[PDB]
Amino acid sequence: RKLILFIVFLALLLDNMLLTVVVPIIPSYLYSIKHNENVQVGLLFASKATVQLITNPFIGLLTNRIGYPIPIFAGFCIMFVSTIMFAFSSSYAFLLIARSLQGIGSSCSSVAGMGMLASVYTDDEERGNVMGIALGGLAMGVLVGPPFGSVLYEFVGKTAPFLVLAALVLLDGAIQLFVLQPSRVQPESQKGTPLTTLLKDPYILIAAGSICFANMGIAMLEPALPIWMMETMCSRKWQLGVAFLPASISYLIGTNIFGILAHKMGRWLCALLGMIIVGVSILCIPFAKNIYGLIAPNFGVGFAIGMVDSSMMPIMGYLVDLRHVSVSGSVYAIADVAFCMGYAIGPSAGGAIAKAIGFPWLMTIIGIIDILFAPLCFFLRSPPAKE
Ligand SMILES: COC(=O)[C@H]1[C@H]2C[C@@H]3c4[nH]c5cc(OC)ccc5c4CCN3C[C@H]2C[C@@H](OC(=O)c2cc(OC)c(OC)c(OC)c2)[C@@H]1OC
Repeated sequence: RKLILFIVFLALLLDNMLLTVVVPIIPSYLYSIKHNENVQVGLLFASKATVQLITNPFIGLLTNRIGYPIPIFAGFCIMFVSTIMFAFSSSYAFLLIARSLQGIGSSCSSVAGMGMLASVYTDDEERGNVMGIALGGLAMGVLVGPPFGSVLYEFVGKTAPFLVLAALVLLDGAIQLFVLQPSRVQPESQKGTPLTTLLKDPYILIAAGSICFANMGIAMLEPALPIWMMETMCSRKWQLGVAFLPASISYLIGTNIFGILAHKMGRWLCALLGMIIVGVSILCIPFAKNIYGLIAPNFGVGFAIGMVDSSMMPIMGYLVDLRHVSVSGSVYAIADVAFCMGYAIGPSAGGAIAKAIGFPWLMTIIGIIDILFAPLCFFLRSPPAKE
């Protein structure tokens, strides 16, 4: 069980690291190779999220039939294929294919690893701690990703970060042989309430929408910032990923503080404050004209997003416990749908908005939306039960 937890933690870490390594590399690479680009990069970045969203229903149907280890190993293989294609491709179509494949492997590994964790551990006190440790590998991967890719892209070329990540994925796949023996076919049983029934509830809609908008505020920022940083003639040496580093660190700091402070303060008020701070900070991003000017707004963005998430995940758990037949994975299913929809709508519309009216107005619109959604958290002050 320790090895399974480590395997799932490392799988999520490598998935998010591969998702975030391309942020400083590909936009600058496609920007340089040219010398409508915004829309192309937006579609390239949103393809992974939309493919993962589409694939999610068809992975549960596979785990319900052949168990967890086979889709886990298939996810690892797809991750290695995507990593190699990222490493060696130099064309837009191949990069799009590599991004799309990452969605299939990410869905496979996330759904099957989380199910395996939620089913192996029988004691709910142990299961909660285990799933907290494993799900924390996503934010650690997001933190590690950008600076590593930026430094290796500046100093030892574009292929090196992806080759190193491919080696890590190979090591994880070799660990799978020692631990799981993916040839094992296992049964599975379905419990709880179907997701489509939960999404019909307006309160779960409020919480999921808050999370979706809070994370879309940076889903749009991921492909657009490395192109807007060309206004400062910014180099890649300790700059293109270190620009995103403060948000990654502040997310961890804010989650650590407010996962404790929210229960005392109130999760609805905590989420409302987080939404307001997110809006204000992404409004304050465009006015910076130096790399040192992005430290405060990115820190605010990460801190407030961590505040919103720490306030909203227990809120969703409490809501599904009150209103429907809850299971250990319902909160993760709702949050994953919210994240996928946010990261799919973000870049796709952000590219068009940036082309039409520019990046500062894109950030202004997103900040206004994130501020205006905050008052809807008042409906979560005391939600009633249903017959
Ligand atoms: C698509 O998403 C991700 O890439 C992950 C991150 C999303 C977002 C983010 N992206 C960035 C990209 C950057 O590029 C340079 C820089 C900074 C950021 C930040 C800072 C803010 N934030 C950090 C990451 C959050 C992660 O999600 C969880 O940690 C999580 C935890 C849970 O429980 C503890 C869950 O279960 C309820 C759960 O359910 C889905 C998810 C999420 O994985 C699903």
